[PDB]
Amino acid sequence: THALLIGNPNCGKTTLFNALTNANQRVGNWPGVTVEKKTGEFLLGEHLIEITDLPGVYSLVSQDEQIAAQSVIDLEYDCIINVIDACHLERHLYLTSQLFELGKPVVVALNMMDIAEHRGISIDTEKLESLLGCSVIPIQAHKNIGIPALQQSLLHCSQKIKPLKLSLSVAAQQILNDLENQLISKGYKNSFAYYFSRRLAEGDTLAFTESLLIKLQETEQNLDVLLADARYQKIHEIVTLVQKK
Repeated sequence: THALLIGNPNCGKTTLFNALTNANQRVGNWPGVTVEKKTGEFLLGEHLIEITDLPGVYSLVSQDEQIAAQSVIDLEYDCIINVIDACHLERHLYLTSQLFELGKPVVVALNMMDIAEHRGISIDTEKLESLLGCSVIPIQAHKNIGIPALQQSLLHCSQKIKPLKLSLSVAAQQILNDLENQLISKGYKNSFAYYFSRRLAEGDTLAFTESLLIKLQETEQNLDVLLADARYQKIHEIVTLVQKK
């Protein structure tokens, strides 16, 4: 069973990678580019788990930032391990909310709990999980704390997640729902149409994609700005419920 590992840069993503895969890991190039790909695997009982590390990115919309953007559509994977840094929850969940729009299983690895605590940051894990609708597994990858539970949660990471409920203008919701339907008629599968619409809305470039993009500009609405805000408000609201100081 195949797990992509995703997060923002500098979140201990590599350390978690090392913690999970140990010496059973290797480096090559991503296909036809210079960026190095790291892959590895671990046994979890009789179960094999393969893991592909993605280069960190704030947002799915810069050669590295590009690889991650296309791998979550290009690759065949069964679930995502979204690594979050507890100390920068609000930023790090921007990516998370975007990932939930893939309709693929996600488990959150809530890393740096020790640094979080040292900085007087307290996170209600049960509440974050209740809000986000996926396992949220507190860890300290650098110290191997939490790894076994995150491993355990991998075996039961087969349910897909709901996009977060975002509040957009009626004008704006209208445009995203036209865009989604245009895509379905085109022949796209539902999961992908929902996801690909949001990316377009944000102004993602990655012949048919360039026609739609000018069409979104001609509505003179700045969808990108609007969608970023609605994503931000829901996320700010989740942070204010779960995190103090």
